[PDB]
Amino acid sequence: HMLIRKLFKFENAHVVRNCTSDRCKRSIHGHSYKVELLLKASKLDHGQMVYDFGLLKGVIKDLFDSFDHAICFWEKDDPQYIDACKTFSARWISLPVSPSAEQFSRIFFYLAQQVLQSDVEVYSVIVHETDTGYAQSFLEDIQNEQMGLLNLEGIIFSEQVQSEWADPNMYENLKQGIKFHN
Amino acid sequence: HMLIRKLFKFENAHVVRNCTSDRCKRSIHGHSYKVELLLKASKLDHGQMVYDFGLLKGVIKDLFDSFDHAICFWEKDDPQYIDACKTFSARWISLPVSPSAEQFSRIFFYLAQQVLQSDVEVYSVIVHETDTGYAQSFLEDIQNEQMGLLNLEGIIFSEQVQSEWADPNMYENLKQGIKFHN
Amino acid sequence: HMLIRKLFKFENAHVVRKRSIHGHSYKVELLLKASKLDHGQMVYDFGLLKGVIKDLFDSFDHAICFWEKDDPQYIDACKTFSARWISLPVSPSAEQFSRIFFYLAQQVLDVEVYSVIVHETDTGYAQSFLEDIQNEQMGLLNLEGIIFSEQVQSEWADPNMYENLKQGI
Amino acid sequence: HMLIRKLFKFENAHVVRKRSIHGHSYKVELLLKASKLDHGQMVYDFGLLKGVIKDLFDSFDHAICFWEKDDPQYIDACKTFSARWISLPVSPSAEQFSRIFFYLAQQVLDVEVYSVIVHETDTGYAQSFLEDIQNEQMGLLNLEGIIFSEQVQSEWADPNMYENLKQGI
Amino acid sequence: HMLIRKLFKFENAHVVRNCTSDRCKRSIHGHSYKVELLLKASKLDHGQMVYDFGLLKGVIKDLFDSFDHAICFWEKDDPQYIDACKTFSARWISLPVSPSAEQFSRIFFYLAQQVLQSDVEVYSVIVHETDTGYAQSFLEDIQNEQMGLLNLEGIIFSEQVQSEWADPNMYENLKQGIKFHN
Amino acid sequence: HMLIRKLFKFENAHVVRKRSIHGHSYKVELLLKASKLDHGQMVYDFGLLKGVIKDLFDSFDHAICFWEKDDPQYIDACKTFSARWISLPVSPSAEQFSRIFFYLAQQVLDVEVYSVIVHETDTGYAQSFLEDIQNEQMGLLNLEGIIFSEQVQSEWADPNMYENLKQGI
Amino acid sequence: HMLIRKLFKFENAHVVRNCTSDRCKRSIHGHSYKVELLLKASKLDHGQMVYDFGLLKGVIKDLFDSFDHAICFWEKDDPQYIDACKTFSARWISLPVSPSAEQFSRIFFYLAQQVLQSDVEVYSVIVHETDTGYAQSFLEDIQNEQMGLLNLEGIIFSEQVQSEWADPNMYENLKQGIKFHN
Amino acid sequence: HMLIRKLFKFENAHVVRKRSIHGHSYKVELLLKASKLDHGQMVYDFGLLKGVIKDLFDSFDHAICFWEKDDPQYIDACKTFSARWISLPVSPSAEQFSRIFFYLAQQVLDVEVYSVIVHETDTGYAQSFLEDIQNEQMGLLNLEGIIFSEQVQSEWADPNMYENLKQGI
Ligand SMILES: [Zn+2]
Ligand SMILES: [Zn+2]
Ligand SMILES: [Zn+2]
Ligand SMILES: [Zn+2]
Ligand SMILES: [Zn+2]
Ligand SMILES: [Zn+2]
Ligand SMILES: [Zn+2]
Ligand SMILES: [Zn+2]
Ligand SMILES: [Zn+2]
Ligand SMILES: [Zn+2]
Ligand SMILES: [Zn+2]
Ligand SMILES: [Zn+2]
Ligand SMILES: [Zn+2]
Ligand SMILES: [Zn+2]
Ligand SMILES: [Zn+2]
Ligand SMILES: [Zn+2]
Repeated sequence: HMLIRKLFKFENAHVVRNCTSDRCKRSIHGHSYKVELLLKASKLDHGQMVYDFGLLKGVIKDLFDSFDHAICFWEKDDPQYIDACKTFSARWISLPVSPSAEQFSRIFFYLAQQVLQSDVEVYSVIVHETDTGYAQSFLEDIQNEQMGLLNLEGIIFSEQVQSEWADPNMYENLKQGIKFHN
Repeated sequence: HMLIRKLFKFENAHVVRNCTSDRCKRSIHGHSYKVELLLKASKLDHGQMVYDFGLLKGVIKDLFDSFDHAICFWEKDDPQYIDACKTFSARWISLPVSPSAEQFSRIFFYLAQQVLQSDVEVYSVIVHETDTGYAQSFLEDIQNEQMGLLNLEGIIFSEQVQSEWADPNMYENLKQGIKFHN
Repeated sequence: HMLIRKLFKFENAHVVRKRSIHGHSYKVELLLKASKLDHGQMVYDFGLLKGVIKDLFDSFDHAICFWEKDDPQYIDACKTFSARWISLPVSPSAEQFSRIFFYLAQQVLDVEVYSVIVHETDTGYAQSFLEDIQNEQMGLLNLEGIIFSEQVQSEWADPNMYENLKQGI
Repeated sequence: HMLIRKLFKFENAHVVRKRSIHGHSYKVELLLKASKLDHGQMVYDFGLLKGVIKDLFDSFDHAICFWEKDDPQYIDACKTFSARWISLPVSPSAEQFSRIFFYLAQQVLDVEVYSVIVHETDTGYAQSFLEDIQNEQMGLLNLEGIIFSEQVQSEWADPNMYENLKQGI
Repeated sequence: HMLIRKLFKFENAHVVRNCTSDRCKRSIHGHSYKVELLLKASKLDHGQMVYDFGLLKGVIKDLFDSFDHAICFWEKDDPQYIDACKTFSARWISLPVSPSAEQFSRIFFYLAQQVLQSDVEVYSVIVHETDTGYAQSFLEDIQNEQMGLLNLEGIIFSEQVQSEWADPNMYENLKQGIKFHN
Repeated sequence: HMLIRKLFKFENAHVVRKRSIHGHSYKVELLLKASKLDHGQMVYDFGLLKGVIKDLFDSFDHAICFWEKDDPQYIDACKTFSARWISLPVSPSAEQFSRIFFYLAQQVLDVEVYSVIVHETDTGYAQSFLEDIQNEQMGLLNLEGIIFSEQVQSEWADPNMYENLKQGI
Repeated sequence: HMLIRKLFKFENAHVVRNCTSDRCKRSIHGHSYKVELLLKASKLDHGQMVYDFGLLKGVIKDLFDSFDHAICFWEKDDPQYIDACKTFSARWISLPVSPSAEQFSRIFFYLAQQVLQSDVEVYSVIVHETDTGYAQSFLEDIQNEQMGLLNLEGIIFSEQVQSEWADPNMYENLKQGIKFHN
Repeated sequence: HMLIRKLFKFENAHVVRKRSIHGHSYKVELLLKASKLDHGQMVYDFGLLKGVIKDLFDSFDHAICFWEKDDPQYIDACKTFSARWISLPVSPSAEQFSRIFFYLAQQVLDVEVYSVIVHETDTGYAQSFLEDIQNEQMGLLNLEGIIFSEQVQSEWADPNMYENLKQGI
């Protein structure tokens, strides 16, 4: 259709857990991330325009900034680690997948894809991970269950992450059918 | 065919009007824009060559520089706003669409497409909007009526915008059939 | 003798009395000198002190700017235009932005403001030092002659934080 | 009066007491002055002396950093979190990174350390000089108050090389 | 096949002649040019490897550097201009097309295409013209007679341009069948 | 002690007596010092004063440049070549461009010209200061020894504005 | 599938041998190289995730860093040269092809392709050679016998190159079937 | 007080006594000061004086470099390796490249060499000044202790031009 790119950035720490392999150690990854959101629009109606100081980018930015100065962990990580995570940072995000630049590109696609119910369609997300590389998601990657199924209830944002939202009920509104931009 | 890119830039303020949604506020957007004009040429005859200090780029640059240190508003905006716009800036442009980076890429495509009647064909326009992203138009986007139909009489340039043209009758010449480069 | 640079951007419209209207992307370098590194004057993102400084600096972003001493019936047309406006005690330019941003950051703050660089699109920059702030020939800066709008003040973390700053608190 | 710049990167998490957690890409410029260019003080990649300096500097990479004087039960949560940790004698920031990296490089080394620039993502930098290292107001730096973890020390070419440095050898 | 890009640069002045249109003026264009040579190789034999301090890139560089600190004019320009060109610069190149960034990309393609007789194939040339844009040639553009047919005898290099060649008979060797890299 | 940089580009051909012909993209940094910021000396795009400066600077763009003291029968061949020419009182180079652009901007203008940097393609730059303008060893600069062509003068906003500048007005 | 790029760099010297052509001289090439590894992943399981301070990138980095501050020569070079190579640098690599940016892109593809036996697939390698250009390998280039067949036993790493590996038996493990990440 | 920068690149291998072998892309900034701008000392591309300087600087490109005082039987292996070699009177590094390139450019040349910056890949740079050239502690530089090879000397515009420089001519 018509290609739109929108640029976001965030600063993050996240956990990669290990194998039971004897050489595989657990690691944490604080990096700078850059995010290209790639949209295709068949229609530039006002309700799905994306621009600063408007509502719809306001929600996408608020979800995307949730990962900024937050830590991300897997749901199925060991609960001693997860409890040390929540002590570590009051900004924490619980993910249904192990956090990576790879899965961030799937997660940010899905979050933007869910927000765009309010034509305008998420085409792709590229997440650049510092100077070491990028991951690019497409639509097939989102519905890939071998990659790990993404539902809105599988991403759990912290209270303090919700504390900085413009609307505190933003994410719960999209868990229901509640249509965003009248 | 053969790909030509030509680079333009302009500095602009424009209006995005709001919904009747209770949270949707009106916003103004002063930014730096960069413009990639993408041409395909089957023939490098002199009359549709594009180069500095020649006539045909002279007209495309003059139309493109119309948006520089100008304000852009929608035709169907509220007339108190539109009259405040014309008081605000003697460089003003009235648009048949709400101004955005998205619609600039359609508008600049169409303006360049209309100028190239004087082979050489506008392929695409990319408008980069400061560091926050870009919109890319193709030919399907121009004739999309859901995006908003573009005619030459729907873009109204200010007197003071016309004041800086190399030819004051440039735009009126293209409203008629008047063929540009003999 | 610690040099700290902190980096800001904003996207602004403003006026100069042809009278001319200026929509540009801006970049700010805020240059600080430090000799304590005590926590109350620390500049870092998700704490408090840079939160004041970034709120005052992002106040200029998607707002228009005008002179006080511009003609009144264009000042209404400035603030009919959108509810993000800042009234300025000098005529807004990138030269005057570098003085104003220096003055705002200095009033917030042993961290002192050494210099402010404001880049205006690709056409260059202005760099204020402290001596530029102390000219009445460049236009004297006090706090109350900068007036932010009601909806500029809406976006701030504390909406009262400018009105605090003009008092002791 | 030879200026040498050597360039380093690292990817770090750290803490500041809202208390806030900071994951950033960092860049280091290490600025040296030289007047001998004798081989034992030479800084070059696959030899020895920059091998000490890069090992100490890459120690900060995919590790977390915390204060000594942070609360103990969050310090356990800092080092439950991963086995790459560094205990620091000041509260970690990019300002304090520029002092610490200066101090580590100076202790390694006629090459002396002139300045260290540490860039924190795209939000700017801090630049230490020697006078910044000699403030107790900024937090006094000795070698033993920096504690690297057991697995930070694992990655080094000699794992003993810090414990050598605190002695004469 | 396998994509190879090789980067060249040159500094040039050239003539664009005008119409008999009353507003169309003659112009000269001194610019910095950057050149991407795009090769596809099915075979990395030694004789058509391209690398510094080898023979085959040596010839391609020598032809490409012919345009550096040279002036380019059209063959069919007015002979008073052409004679003023040869007085102006002892480095001059006579071209069978009007010189432009557009035609440079065709000319450099053709020159590299002719040199690669000595598998390895010119895919494309991109000529970037200062900060104002680029032209990209493909193989269809070379054999386009509407763009202007390119033969080796239609490009005439100056004596002083030939003076800087590693081999003075390089270009005459390729006018014959003389195979380059034994 | 306000530093202002304004940025310009131009695309030029010129001559040096092998005699050699030079077609390059150029970038100009114009460095100004300011202590008034009064409106008549203000440098900004769509007003007036930078309109003089950019017209004189864009005069060099898609024009050829030659020495006065070049041989006459190549000077005709210089201005047979195109009607955009500038006669120069020194032999044109990027070194002499930085002096000439300094001199033109100084004659236009409390803003004074501090320095001019002219970058010649990717091969480097020349940076004039005021002391470079005051050498007869570098070639003395007066206004009338720079001669713009008839069609260089055609493109200007006022075509008379150079001939104004040589007088008081 | 899903595109992953991972960035590597190395600093290298290598030999290009000559023809029996009278003008073809032997040359050595010390350069800075930048390496884009392009992966396609159908599955982000832990065992073929690529990330710093994990095992699988650890091996790919260790093989890639083998070329850093090493010299590369052809197996079929003259043995006086090869023996002068091994005297010259205790970090040396013997290659079954003549070393170039072109063949590095094939070699690095193949090495990464062999390491990914432990879904995740090497798509492409781009090797940028200083500021002068790049070579891009795809899968067809690897199995091209006209380009020169790549087997693990044809790349011989020096003892001192092996000395810096995290595992000294890494390369021998992949010569056997020994599966890497349990 | 004219600053001129001219920019050069070269792609080099060299040795340091693990003994380590170094293949890097290099960038050179040559910084000059000027007060005459007379034509015989002019630095510009397709004339003569930069032709000497670029030939001497491109001599380092796709050549190996070694110490004089390296062991002989590795010096044969250095110049068995290719016929582009340069014998150096100091051990080659980017620090010593900045001194050598300074010394070569100074000997060629009122233009004097102010400084030379040599950047070694992405790991940083060394910047020589004149005082660095006048240390015997850094290794004294004379012209004859730099020996270019027979085929390095082959590529030059005059192959004799170094052997001219060591004499008066
Ligand atoms: Zn594992
Ligand atoms: Zn990581
Ligand atoms: Zn709305
Ligand atoms: Zn905006
Ligand atoms: Zn005025
Ligand atoms: Zn403006
Ligand atoms: Zn606090
Ligand atoms: Zn932070
Ligand atoms: Zn014409
Ligand atoms: Zn041009
Ligand atoms: Zn001469
Ligand atoms: Zn030149
Ligand atoms: Zn050969
Ligand atoms: Zn090479
Ligand atoms: Zn040693
Ligand atoms: Zn090295």
